[PDB]
Amino acid sequence: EYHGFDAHTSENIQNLARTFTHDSFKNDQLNPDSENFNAKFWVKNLRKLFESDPEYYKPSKLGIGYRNLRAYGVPTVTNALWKLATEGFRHFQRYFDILKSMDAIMRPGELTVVLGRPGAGCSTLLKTIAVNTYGFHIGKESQITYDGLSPHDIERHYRGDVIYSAETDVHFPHLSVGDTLEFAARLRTPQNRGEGIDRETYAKHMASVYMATYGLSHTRNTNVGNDFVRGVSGGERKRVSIAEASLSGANIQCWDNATRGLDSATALEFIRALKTSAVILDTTPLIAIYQCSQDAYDLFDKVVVLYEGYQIFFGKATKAKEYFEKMGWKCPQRQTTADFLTSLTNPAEREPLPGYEDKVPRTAQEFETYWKNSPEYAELTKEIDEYFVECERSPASPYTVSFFMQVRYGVARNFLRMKGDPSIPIFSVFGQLVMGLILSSVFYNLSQTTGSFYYRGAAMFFAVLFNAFSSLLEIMSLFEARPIVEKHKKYALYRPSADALASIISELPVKLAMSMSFNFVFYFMVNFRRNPGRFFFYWLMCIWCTFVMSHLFRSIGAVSTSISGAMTPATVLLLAMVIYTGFVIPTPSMLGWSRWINYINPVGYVFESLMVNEFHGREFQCAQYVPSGPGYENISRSNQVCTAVGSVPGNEMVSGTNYLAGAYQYYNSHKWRNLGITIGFAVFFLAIYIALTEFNKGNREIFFWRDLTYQVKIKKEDRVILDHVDGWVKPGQITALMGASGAGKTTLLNCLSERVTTGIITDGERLVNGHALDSSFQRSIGYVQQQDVHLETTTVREALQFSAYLRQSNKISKKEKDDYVDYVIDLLEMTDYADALVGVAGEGLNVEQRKRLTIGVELVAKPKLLLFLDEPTSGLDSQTAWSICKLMRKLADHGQAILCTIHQPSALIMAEFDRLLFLQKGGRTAYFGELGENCQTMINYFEKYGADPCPKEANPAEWMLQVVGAAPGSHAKQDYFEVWRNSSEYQAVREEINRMEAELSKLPRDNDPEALLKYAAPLWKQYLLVSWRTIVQDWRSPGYIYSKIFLVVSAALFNGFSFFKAKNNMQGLQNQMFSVFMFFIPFNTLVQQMLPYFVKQRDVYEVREAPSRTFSWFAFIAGQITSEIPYQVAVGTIAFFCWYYPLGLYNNATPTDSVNPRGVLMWMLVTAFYVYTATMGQLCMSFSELADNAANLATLLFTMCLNFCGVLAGPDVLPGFWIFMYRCNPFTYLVQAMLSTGLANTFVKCAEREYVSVKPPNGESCSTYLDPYIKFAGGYFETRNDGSCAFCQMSSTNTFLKSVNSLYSERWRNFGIFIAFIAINIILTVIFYWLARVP
Ligand SMILES: CCCCC/C=C/C/C=C/C/C=C/C/C=C/CCCC(=O)OC[C@H](COP(=O)(O)O[C@H]1[C@H](O)[C@H](O)[C@H](OP(=O)(O)O)[C@@H](OP(=O)(O)O)[C@@H]1O)OC(=O)CCCCCCCCCCCCCCCCC
Ligand SMILES: OC(Cn1cncn1)(Cn1cncn1)c1ccc(F)cc1F
Repeated sequence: EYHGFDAHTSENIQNLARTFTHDSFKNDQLNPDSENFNAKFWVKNLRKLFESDPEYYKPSKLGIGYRNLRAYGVPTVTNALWKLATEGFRHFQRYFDILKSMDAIMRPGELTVVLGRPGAGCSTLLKTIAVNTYGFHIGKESQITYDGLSPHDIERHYRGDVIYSAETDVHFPHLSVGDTLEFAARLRTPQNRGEGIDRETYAKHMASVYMATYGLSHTRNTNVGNDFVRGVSGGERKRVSIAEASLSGANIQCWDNATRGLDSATALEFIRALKTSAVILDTTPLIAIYQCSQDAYDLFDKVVVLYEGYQIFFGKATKAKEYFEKMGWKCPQRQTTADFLTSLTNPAEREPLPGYEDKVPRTAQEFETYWKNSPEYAELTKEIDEYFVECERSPASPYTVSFFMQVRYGVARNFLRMKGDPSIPIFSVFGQLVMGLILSSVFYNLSQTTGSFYYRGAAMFFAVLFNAFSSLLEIMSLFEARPIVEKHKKYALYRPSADALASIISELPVKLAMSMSFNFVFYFMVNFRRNPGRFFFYWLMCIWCTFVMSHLFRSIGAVSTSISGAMTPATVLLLAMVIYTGFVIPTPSMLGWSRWINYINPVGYVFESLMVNEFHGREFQCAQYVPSGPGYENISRSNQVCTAVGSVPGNEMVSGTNYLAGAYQYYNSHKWRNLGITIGFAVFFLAIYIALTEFNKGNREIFFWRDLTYQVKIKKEDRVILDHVDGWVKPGQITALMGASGAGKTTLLNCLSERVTTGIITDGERLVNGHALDSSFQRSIGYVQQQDVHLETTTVREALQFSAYLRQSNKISKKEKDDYVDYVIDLLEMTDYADALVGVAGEGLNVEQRKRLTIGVELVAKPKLLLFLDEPTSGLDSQTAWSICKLMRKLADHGQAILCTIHQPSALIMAEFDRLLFLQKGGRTAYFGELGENCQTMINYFEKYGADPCPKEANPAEWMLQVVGAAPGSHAKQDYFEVWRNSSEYQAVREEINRMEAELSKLPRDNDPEALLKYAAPLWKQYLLVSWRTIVQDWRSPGYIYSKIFLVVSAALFNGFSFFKAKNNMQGLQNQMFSVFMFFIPFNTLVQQMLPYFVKQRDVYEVREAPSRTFSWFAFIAGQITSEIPYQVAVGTIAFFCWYYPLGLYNNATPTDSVNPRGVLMWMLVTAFYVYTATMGQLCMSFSELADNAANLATLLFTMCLNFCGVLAGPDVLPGFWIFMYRCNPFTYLVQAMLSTGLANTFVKCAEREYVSVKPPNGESCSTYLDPYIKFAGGYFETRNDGSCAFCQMSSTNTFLKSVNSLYSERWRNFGIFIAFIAINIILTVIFYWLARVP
């Protein structure tokens, strides 16, 4: 373990120094070989000497002195708009004091502790000391100095010497401790003149020395880890944070609750590390702690006590107790001094001494007045004034290395991070390769005739898209590494711009690999121009396109906070760019209001360049001459003409240049200009991204058990976890259950309540009044978990009412349930915040309120037998733990039987329990019985069986733990299990259990048939309640429904008004088909938005509501499925109204007088599409754990469905292999139904550019020459007054609809098929969730 720089640590440092000085080999106190060499002096000298000393003033230590310091500071979805308007009006155009006058001085090498109750201003004080005043202001009368410097000097020039870090250890999970510390050592090492010593080896030696100092040498080559990623222990992560902070050159270090959620054995090591840093490296550590042990308190040098923002004492930690006792306060026996000082601000505690009850401060003002009047304050003020006088009498860039060095080190660290977790690049490259192969399969081997003119247009449109979004997932790397970048900026290590540049540079190999793997396959599987130069130009254009898109995505993400948050507004922009690339709406078809968008579209130029490269200067063999068929068997080719935009009469080949000029209006003079435009766009977006990164940042029945033995299978070997345990509980008694780490107290608690998912019971038996456990036991107990798992939107009253309704017997009327909920609220003292939203931990109920709500949720269910509590007091400050203990005592007084597991309690807390069950290592009970007054009886047990007498001022818990040798460094005289087995107290317990079993059995039973039911409420009631709760939670979510509405409305309006009043020419029909195709894009964003709110509900249900048997899994999954339907239906209605009418599709129904039926069918189709989106998202999420994986799988399946939906290529051109994917596609039928409903049964009028000139034979007219063909195939013609006929190949939209395999007579059937698919999804969900999650 860590014992704070013992002799062997000095030996290790001496060996390291010997190795370092021998490596560079190729006074007495600094020679590792010479005797009388002290590691402390070597470590101190390493930082200053053995490196060049810049002429700039750089302090090696800091201390802060200040006087007169004062700091002060100033919903559903319907009302969200009103709240936003009010907030904006407030933005357009009293004082609540936090910290009152304070005076203090902290010198280097002294560890300081800020004591006080929560909300007393300790965190604010430590923020002020660390020049972190953001969010409030300090008074102008306050005199603050840092060894003669100024707060603004520290803020701007000397940033990084003073650091603040409170509760979150932000590290890279997959980076080893050695690498993490080497990075800081390298970045903090000055360069200047490196002659005489290598910088790399010096940094390595410094990192190794600091690892040795903080006892982290054994953690080298081990991943730092995280709460999710496994790595070093939680107590080692804190020491890693300390080592990194001290290695970067921080002198003043402020921590708030950095030890929160740590056991005493590890909090003590944290304080020991802080003390070691203070004494060896002359740092100034300040810590704000709420649960401090006596051993930890013995390490503090100075203490500052805060009472509602008033500093009531500052001085040596060994004199606070005497000062406050002289004030007239009595310290209760067996109370740690830290707890005494903290409780001296609690009216419930803080009992005055006898005779001092009349003259003692009672309010914060009186305490402050006493402190000011005391001689200690006078001495402190004199010392601070002298320090100020001494300081008065006697670097633009806080960073150390140059920008190039910062970029280089960032690139190296990013490469190391990729090496540690190489899953993402490999997955991205393989996905790109596979999806490019699949996409090229449909476009395989495009022919050389004009029949490919469309497909060659589509392929090049989908190549660019594939290159555009290939780097979309890299944005994730921005969000993961953001907190670490902010921390290292606050440490004055490197700038955010340097990290951005390093991130851009590091993924260039990945970008190149993806580009090669996709383009090389695609350009050749899809038959494009085979010229090597053409391929290389295409590759260059794709490379520049992907650079532009990557920079744009990075710019968008630099000002975001979440993937869905960035995708909601960015989806509209990306859809607009995709639409105006130049293929969906060719330039001739673009409207006047939107022709400007194409000018500022970075992808339109790429598409134009690629199309020019492929088509210009190319001749395509004609595939279909318009006059042909049975009536035209032998005619001259002079009369015929090709069916293409640029076709020339009498020509057997069509030139690519004419087709490009006519259809798209692309020209070869723009082939290279577009490259320059794209390069300029890339540079502009890169500059914007860097600028944003730099700037935009910042109970009659009795339950007992006998001989309970419990074993589990570990490494294919049986292990005994519980060894013949026995005991009981009785109404009105609290039975603490304690033991060592390996005592298995938690295992005993879980096994008693039947919450263990493994193991078997061998010898024991659990009884209720002597009767075995029936099926009604699980519903006759309450269980309060350590963690508080509640929905963030439900109110306290609603949270209690849900449980009361779903867990109480049905015969009880709703009024009785509400009355009991009110009674429980009154009992637990929640009337003040009965209607308050639970909210998140940071904003909402505090820890005590959340724990009270957790207890109440179980109480309202009316447990009849027992109330298990899993560590109720753990993870709470002394006062909140005291309050919870008093609440438990009150509950016991009311007739409840309580059995609680207790971990590391204080003497006062332990004195409140009625009975104790103490477990040794291996589940062996050492003591079971009443602990008497002040734990006296328990003390009277061990002392009477050969144990050292308990100290008069020691905590009984710690003493009894160390008597049995459980505590580290403690020696047990003998195993106390055998002592307990034959002690005349085990005999009493056995006799009592036997008497209870023999006697209580005679009592008449209370056999209630409803008790023997798995769930209290019927299935339909559970389903209805769960669905309504989910609907309300979605409605009250802050910005979810509005996000969906905004995304859908914007996308639908843009799509509708891009094709506003679309004309029915030959190109207009294709444009409208691709409009329908693009109507489905918001699928991915909707799924991503919706999944997290399913994650939250699933977590809440499975963690707590599943074992409690509140409702069945079916009522959960069906409720989740039903919750989303109404919102999707409303969204689909809005989208249909925003898209159908702007396109003017109703005009296609006027000729046949079928406006209403077709409109109704289209509305149903759109709403069904949205419902299908929701069902598919839920299906893909059912069997997966993480939401990101479910979203990715849904996107992949949607892409596969869209590829083979019949738009890009019909079944005739699709390879026979993929035909099944064309039939099993839910989207083929949807697209066919939509197209047939919106386009069928109307006329077609060709545009001027689409008419093909036909020269009739000499001595013939247009009609007499073209009528037989018109009878064969549709179309019409016009006379151009020149002798030629302008022919249009299509006269009715039915021809195009048949070309796309869409029929107007099969719309309804198609619709039905789509509905079937929706049904399937739902069914699959209800099955998959059972297979993957239900146990
Ligand atoms: C960290 C960032 C990393 C980014 C990656 C870095 C990338 C840097 C690359 C720098 C390389 C720059 C090369 C520029 C030199 C162009 C010289 C041709 C200029 C020209 O102009 O060549 C026109 C004809 C086609 O022209 P065309 O068929 O469309 O029409 C004309 C005819 O070519 C004809 O020649 C007559 O014109 P000229 O006599 O030439 O003036 C007239 O004929 P007609 O009008 O009567 O038909 C017409 O103008 O190019 C052709 O064939 C094919 C010729 C190769 C096309 C580009 C070269 C390939 C790129 C290099 C490598 C690709 C990426 C590199 C690796 C990627 C990742 C590692
Ligand atoms: O990524 C695609 C293009 N694509 C890639 N392989 C096959 N088609 C598919 N896609 C992704 N989500 C939905 N469809 C795309 C990207 C953006 C876009 F606007 C359309 C579009 F088809």
